[PDB]
This record gives sequence, C-alpha cells and structure tokens, in this order.
Amino acid sequence: TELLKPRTLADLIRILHELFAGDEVNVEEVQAVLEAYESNPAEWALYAKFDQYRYTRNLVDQGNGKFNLMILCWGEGHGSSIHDHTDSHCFLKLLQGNLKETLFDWPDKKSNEMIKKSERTLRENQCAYINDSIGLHRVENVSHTEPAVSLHLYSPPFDTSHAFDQRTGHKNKVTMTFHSKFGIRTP
Ligand SMILES: [Cl-]
Ligand SMILES: [Fe+2]
Repeated sequence: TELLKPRTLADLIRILHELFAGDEVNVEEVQAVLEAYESNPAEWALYAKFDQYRYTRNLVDQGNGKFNLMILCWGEGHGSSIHDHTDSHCFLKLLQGNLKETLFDWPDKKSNEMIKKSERTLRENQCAYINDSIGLHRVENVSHTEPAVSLHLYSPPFDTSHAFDQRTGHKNKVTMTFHSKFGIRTP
C-alpha cells in the first residue's frame, strides 16, 4: 500500500505488477503511480514504432495476465474512433506530445448524432482514466508538427471493443491488433 515513485519504466512495470497482484484495482493508486513516472524517451524508444497512416499499438507488458500495458504512437493528425473499453479499466499516460480526449455519452437506441460531452487536452506526463461507467471517448493527436506517444494500461486485458459512428451512435465490434510486441514488429 506504500506507493513509491517509479525511477524508470522498468521500475514502473514492477510496481504495477505489485498493484495488480490481487483481484481488484485501486484506480487512484494506479493513476498516481503512472503520473509519478517521469517519461524518459530512452527507456521506451524500443516500443515507439510509428506507422505513416495511422496510430500504432505496441505491447510492452502482459501484466502476468492481469493487464495489457502498451505504447501507442500517434503521427500528426492521427486519432482513434469513438470507443468503449469492454468493461475494463483504461489508464492513459502521455509520454510525448499532447492528445485531445473527447468524451461522449453512451448512445440510446434511436439513431442520433453523438454530441460531445466535453473535451480536454492531455499534456506530457499527465494520466487520464476512463471506464464504461464513465462513458466513451475519442483520443486524437491534433498536432500538425508533433508526434505523440502515450502509455496505456487496460485491466483486464481485452482484444476486442466497439467503435461508434458519430453520426448515428451505431456500434460495430473491432479486433485490436498489435503493431509490435516486446519491441518485435509483429506483422
Ligand atoms: Cl484508449
Ligand atoms: Fe480509449
């Protein structure tokens, strides 16, 4: 229960394994520890593998089955769908650059435009949190000049989730694909 500042990415991962040793999740503690880690680009360069056309997901740690820890690499103008998180916790920490997070409510059955609830700018080293009970979101690198890199933790792990059509609120199931795992490109 005593949270210490992670010295390095490796140290962070060790602390995370401790925090997820059990069956439940202390969200505030996990968020605090992620925020306390000061991004050091040398430590995660191995995972920072970009694609020219869309953002990439790069698996870093499998949390001994309790969580997926991954690094997402967002080119200029790259962004996500409006999506849920499959009944899992989702932590988002910025390692480089800025991302815009837009929040949406769960849609009703009637086909309507999904209206933004709010938006915020996540800045370097900040850590956001979302779950399905909170709502849906879109994450975007709106920069024209700076790539963004973020560190994501999902617990329990999931490899499918839903994308939502902003015009209708209709959803479709999407399978998550990893661009790399443990620094190895996995085509
Ligand atoms: Cl996300
Ligand atoms: Fe998300």
